[PDB]
Amino acid sequence: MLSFCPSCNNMLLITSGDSGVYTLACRSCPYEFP
Amino acid sequence: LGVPRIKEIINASKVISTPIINAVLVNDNDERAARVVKGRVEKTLLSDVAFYVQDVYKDNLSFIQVRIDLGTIDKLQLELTIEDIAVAITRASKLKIQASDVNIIGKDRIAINVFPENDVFYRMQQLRRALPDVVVKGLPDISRAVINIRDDGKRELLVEGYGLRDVMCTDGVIGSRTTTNHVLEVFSVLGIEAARYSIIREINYTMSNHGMSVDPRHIQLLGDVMT
Amino acid sequence: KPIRGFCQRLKGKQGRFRGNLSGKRVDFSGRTVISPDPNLSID
Amino acid sequence: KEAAAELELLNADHQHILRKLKKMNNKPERFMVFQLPTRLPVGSIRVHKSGKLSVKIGNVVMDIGKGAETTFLQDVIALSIADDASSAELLGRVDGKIVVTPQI
Amino acid sequence: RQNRRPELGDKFSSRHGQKGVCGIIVKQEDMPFNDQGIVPDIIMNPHGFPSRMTVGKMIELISGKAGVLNGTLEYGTCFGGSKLEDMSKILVDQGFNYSGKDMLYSGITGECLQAYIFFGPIYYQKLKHMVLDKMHARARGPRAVLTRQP
Amino acid sequence: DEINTAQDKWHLLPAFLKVKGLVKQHLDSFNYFVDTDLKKIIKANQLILSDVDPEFYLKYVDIRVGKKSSSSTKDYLTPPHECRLRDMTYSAPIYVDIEYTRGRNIIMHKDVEIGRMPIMLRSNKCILYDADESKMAKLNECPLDPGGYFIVNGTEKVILVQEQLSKNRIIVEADEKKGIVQASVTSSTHERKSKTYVITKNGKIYLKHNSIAEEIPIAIVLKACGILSDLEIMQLVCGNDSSYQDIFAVNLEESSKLDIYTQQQALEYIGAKVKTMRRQKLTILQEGIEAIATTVIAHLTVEALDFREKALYIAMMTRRVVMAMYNPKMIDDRDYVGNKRLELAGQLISLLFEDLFKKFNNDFKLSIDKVLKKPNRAMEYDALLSINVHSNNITSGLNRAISTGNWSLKRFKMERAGVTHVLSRLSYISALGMMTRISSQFEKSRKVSGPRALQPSQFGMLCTADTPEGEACGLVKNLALMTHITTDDEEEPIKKLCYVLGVEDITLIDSASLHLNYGVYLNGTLIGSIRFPTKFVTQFRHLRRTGKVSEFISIYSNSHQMAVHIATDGGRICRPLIIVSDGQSRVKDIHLRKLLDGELDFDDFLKLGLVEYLDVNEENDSYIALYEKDIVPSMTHLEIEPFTILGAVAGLIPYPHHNQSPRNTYQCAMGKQAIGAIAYNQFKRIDTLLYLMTYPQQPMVKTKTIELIDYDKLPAGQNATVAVMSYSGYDIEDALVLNKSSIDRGFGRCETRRKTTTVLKRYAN
Amino acid sequence: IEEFPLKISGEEESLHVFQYANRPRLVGRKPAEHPFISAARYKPKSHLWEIDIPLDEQAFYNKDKAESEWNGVNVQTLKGVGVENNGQYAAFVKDMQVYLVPIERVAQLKPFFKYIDDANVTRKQEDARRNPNPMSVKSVNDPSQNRLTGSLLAHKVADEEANIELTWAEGTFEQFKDTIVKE
Amino acid sequence: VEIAYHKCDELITLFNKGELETQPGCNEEQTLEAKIGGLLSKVREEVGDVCINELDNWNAPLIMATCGSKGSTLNVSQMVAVVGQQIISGNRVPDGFQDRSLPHFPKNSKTPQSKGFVRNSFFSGLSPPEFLFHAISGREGLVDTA
Ligand SMILES: [Zn+2]
Repeated sequence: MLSFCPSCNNMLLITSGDSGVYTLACRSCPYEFP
Repeated sequence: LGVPRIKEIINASKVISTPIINAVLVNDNDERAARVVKGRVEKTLLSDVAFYVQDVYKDNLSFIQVRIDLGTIDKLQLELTIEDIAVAITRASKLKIQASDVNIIGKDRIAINVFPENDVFYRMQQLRRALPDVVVKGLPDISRAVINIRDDGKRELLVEGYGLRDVMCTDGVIGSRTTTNHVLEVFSVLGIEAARYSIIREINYTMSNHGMSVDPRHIQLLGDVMT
Repeated sequence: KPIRGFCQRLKGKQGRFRGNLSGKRVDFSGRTVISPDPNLSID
Repeated sequence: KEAAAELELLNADHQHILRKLKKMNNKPERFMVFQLPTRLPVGSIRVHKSGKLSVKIGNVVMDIGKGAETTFLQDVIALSIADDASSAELLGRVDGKIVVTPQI
Repeated sequence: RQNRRPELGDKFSSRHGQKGVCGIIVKQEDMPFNDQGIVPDIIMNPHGFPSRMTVGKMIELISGKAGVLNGTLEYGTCFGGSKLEDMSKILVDQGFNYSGKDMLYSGITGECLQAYIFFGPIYYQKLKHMVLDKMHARARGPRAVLTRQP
Repeated sequence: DEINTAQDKWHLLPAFLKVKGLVKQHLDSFNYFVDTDLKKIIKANQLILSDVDPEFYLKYVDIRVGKKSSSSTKDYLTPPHECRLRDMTYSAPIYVDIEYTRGRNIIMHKDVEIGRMPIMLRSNKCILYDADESKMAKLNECPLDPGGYFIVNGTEKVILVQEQLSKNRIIVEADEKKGIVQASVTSSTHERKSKTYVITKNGKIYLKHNSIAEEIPIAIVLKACGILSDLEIMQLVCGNDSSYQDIFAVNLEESSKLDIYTQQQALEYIGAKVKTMRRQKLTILQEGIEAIATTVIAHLTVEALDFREKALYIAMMTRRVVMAMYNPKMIDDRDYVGNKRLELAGQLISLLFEDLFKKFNNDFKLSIDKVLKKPNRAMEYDALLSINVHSNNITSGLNRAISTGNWSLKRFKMERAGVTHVLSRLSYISALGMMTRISSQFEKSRKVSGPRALQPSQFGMLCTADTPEGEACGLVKNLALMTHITTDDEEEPIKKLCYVLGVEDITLIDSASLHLNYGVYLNGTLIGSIRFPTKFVTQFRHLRRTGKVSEFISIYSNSHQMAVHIATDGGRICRPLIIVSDGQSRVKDIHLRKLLDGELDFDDFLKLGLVEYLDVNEENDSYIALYEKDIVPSMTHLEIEPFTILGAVAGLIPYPHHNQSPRNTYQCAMGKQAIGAIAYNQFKRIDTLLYLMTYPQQPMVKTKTIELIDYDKLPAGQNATVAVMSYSGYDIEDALVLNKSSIDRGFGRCETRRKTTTVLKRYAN
Repeated sequence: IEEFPLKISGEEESLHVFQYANRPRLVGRKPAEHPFISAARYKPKSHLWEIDIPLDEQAFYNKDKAESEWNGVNVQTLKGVGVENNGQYAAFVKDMQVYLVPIERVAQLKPFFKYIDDANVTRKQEDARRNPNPMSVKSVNDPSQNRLTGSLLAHKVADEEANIELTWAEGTFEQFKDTIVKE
Repeated sequence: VEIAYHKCDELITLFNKGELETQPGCNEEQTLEAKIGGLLSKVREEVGDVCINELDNWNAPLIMATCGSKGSTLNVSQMVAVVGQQIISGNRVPDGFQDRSLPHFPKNSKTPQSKGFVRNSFFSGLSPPEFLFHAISGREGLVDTA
């Protein structure tokens, strides 16, 4: 869904965040976004 | 209607091809009521009634959001409430969800939330494609109902689907004059002597429009060797 | 290349039961061409 | 028909490539790559009557066609290596890319 | 080595695809004749040309008769060939009908025929599949060993 | 005789069949096998070696069929009609030259007899090549015989022109109850018989193969080839601003499930579930068994280091999967004539011979060291003494595979039978109409009447009116009168040629822009991604007509996708057509009158650029005009002669256009049965059953086709005097009535001859 | 009318071209910048290019996942294989002059994930440490047996060769005027 | 047959205008394909009606079709007037390659005399393009029996 992770263009992934927050962050790359 | 009509009549095979059912209405005019019952029987997919579906995030919410076009209910003359859609989500066993999590927000909006590894992203997206293909109103076994005109002012209802029991069970049709094809579902619904008279009426129909003429009696001997 | 057995000849298209028992070969027969003749009667 | 859509675009290619040839006269450490046809059987980029370019890179061998044609959303940078030593310097980035093709 | 003669049963053709069993062999004097004494070699019935739709044999007969009277062989090719309007001009100079359809007498009764007969030369190639080696007759003969049938 | 270019373009059709006859496809195939395609065999099976006594080597330097190097005369050969009266094979011996290690010194010995090759008639290795009715009268052989058929031990047989689907190319497929498949068979010439599938299970792309234990979804096998960044996948497959991103979007998240994300981790997921072939050593790295798993797959393209060009060939293979799921109208049929590869005799007898030849020198290898495992028998031992025991498996291998027409190969392990038939000497064109026919493969689609039917993409490629009926109704077909089967040349220089004309390369173009432009496809492989194709293709033909490139190419260029095609694979159909430049053709009747003078033949027409060969795929783009009175200022490729869409055995029908269409397929099945004359030597030959007619006559209404094969020089049947009418009722159901006096004068008195033979057998006692 | 003469003065320098498949050329019609290379890395006889790049800090970084998983921070390498071809000279343009130099290779830069490749190396190391459970003599090449070569042999030779840490500079006026003074 | 072309050739040209009559039966771009059939199935029969009444007695294919011995008023009409439009299993000769049937006809031209219809009689002759369209109806007449 246009989920490009810049500097790798790989993917994004809704990850289980702190206090249950719905953060999105991919593997194989140190990246995060609200 | 040729040899591949005689083949499955005498085989009495289960998966028949093109199993249209023939039903005659109650009234004679359209009056915006001859296709109000084709609305009551056609498998009304919700992608024809919805217009815009999207995922809305505040900070901590995982819910897909659905909106309907209320004017399309006015357009194709069908009749249904808004809450029976929210019934029809949890009446879908392929999307393995909890029974009662659904909440309306407004008049033309509806949203369902999900909650639990990595269940979060995957099953809000597997369900994003599996929500806009559910039946919300209509009979769950027919394919595509079509209204037509006969050589008189009376108009009937042609439905290209298997089920016949629930078609007799609906309103606006009369369950006295409703013929069909696929003989061996009449044997389930209408006993045994209706299956014997249906095999008769099928063989001598597909020999009337090929030109050859055998007899009535050579099919009446074939009907009784089966039943 | 597969070996014929007992069951591999009682069934099949004219192995038995169609080319041996139901439909046989008959003596006293003959097979030429046909040609028309008006000057003889029916039968 | 649709071949007349081609020649007018090739006219519109020359008027876009004489612009980028002329804005880069200020030698601002600017590079461009273009391909020459090898396997020879030096010259001069030159302007004809009413917007037309050609090169003649042999003694006689004329190459009429050129075209400023590709699309790249990439970063492209030229570097010179030498003998696998302390020889790493980025020369510059690349602005455009044209091609040369001989007429037949 | 043997040679033989075409008695009835021997299958002829027409080079356009009209098979035929030889049906009878009548004498010469029972065959019809034109004004000059030309007895036809072979008579075929009119009842093929509506169903078989072979207008080739109706043209091959016109382009053939006009070639005999002119002494020159003619071409029937595909998508071309010798035309019709330039071929009835030869066929009216020599004295015959413009459509090749001559008139002739009868050999049984003597008088003329109340219609006109389409008359001319057609190439009839002889086929294989003769009846000298298809007549079979088995009364009581050899029997196979595993089935004891004929 | 004021000649003009309106009705005298026919006069160059004899200029075609004079230099280049009607048995082109059989004679020019075996003649290429004997000359060149033997030397490419021994150069791939040279250097027979032993491991015991490692200073022994025997190498095959060169190979020849026919004459020696000592006498170097023509030959002395058993003549062909002398060879069919004795149940002998008509054959010529194979000669090789060798050097080998005798002992103290190596020794080079010439002209070693290893076998006897059978040679077909009217080839340039047999005695009937360019004779002049005086040498050929001495040999009592017919001048009008076609030639092209072996006389192995009596009976005379003919290898038939088989055809199959196009190897080394892909076809798209659709099915409702099964999903869709993507077959792509590839056969590189060394042991390789492999087909790959790109299947869709419930909305997901995969890739299965019959050496992988399971299937693999394609997002693995593109990160395995370097395309890893997972935006580059969708950027290659889908494009932009489309619904193709939505159908393909399921396969992206299966990288997140398997958690691979990188090109190093991408490989070992393949070879974890590869079916391991028994290597007998198994040095398996768990790093190189997957790097070769991207070498034994899709054997079109091989790699050196980058794995790159193999990747976006898989991406183009899976783009036409997604487009087929978007609408099933984009699919292709495997019955279109562009997807058929005709293959001749001499390029099929070479698949047999190198099976026999490697079976020769690995029985001859183990016969050496059975002697070389001796202490005394290692000094004076010579190897050519025991060569003749193994020579008999070449001759008896070739003669058994021609008589009983089933070829038992080893390299492909495949058992085609029915590949030879005995030719029928019923009539003259019954034995010439067999030499130009096609025997299909019957790929077991017996339910479907699609391939049983006839395609409109067949006009003048091969004949339309000759096809049998009954059990074989649409799978047996016949070449037309104007037809040439191409030959493959080379793909290295034309790939170097297309770079010069202004194409870019595959290793530089961005993947956002390869769908915006077109793409050159070389044998189905994208290499260059040309822009503005119509200046590129029209400058290509001007190299072809003027003659820089060979003429057997096709520049098919469709527009359903954004691609232009090249094809140089050989073994496909074509016919010649004269180039029309603009609203005036290139007919130039001063060239055509100079043809009749006899110095400007048909071959010099294509040397100048007045005529060229078009196949069925290059007829996609062209707009052939029927007649010179129909030229439009947008009209190319005037049709050279319109009755050439009928072969030499349908051609004898007079006025075929007036006649009905099923009454032309009823005559080709019976023209091969009409008795008549056979050859000039017909009272000399002893055949099994030979029908003759006493007094035949040439027909009255001839055809141009019957004078281009010399049919009327020995005709079949005679012209009666038909008086069409009903008579005596014995002519009702297309029976007919003839008179007794004409039969006694000799109307249709046939004659039947029948061989029978015995053999006086010599016993054990 | 007008004509611009070009001449070819370039030798002795095998200069390469890269292609960033990650960073775009222009951002909202505005031309972008190239990121600053920390150091370069080149492998002869296999032509690789492990260009290192830094990615920006905590704000868009999420070090708490980067530290605890692979313990490798602030370094994103990207592998490029040197691919060669003919044609394609490199041209810098003078006022009414244009001077060419041949390009030796063109390498394509793909994001090489280095750290999670190596995160499974200690994971593979710890496999046999929790499960410890336990002679090099010559043989003879046999002429009925084959050995690995071609594609997979080139990967056996491309992992073990000499590292070179390139002194990355940005000069190039020395390369300019040396070409200008030569005709 | 040219006044049947003149109604037909304008009826194809309403693709830029986009007229769609939408009969009951879910047409979806076949109204300009189904109307052409009965438009050509009227000129095929009405010219077959002209040739019967304007035809003298003692005509030979007339006097064995006034009986029931052999023939029809269809089979004689193809011999003197027109052989009509060939069908291929309920389809009027679909395209061969690249939205056309044969290289002698231009791209995506949906006219009759290009797909199926052949206007000239067996007595007149057949042209090299329209000869092949008769050799496909003549092919399915023998395949269908098997
Ligand atoms: Zn990332």
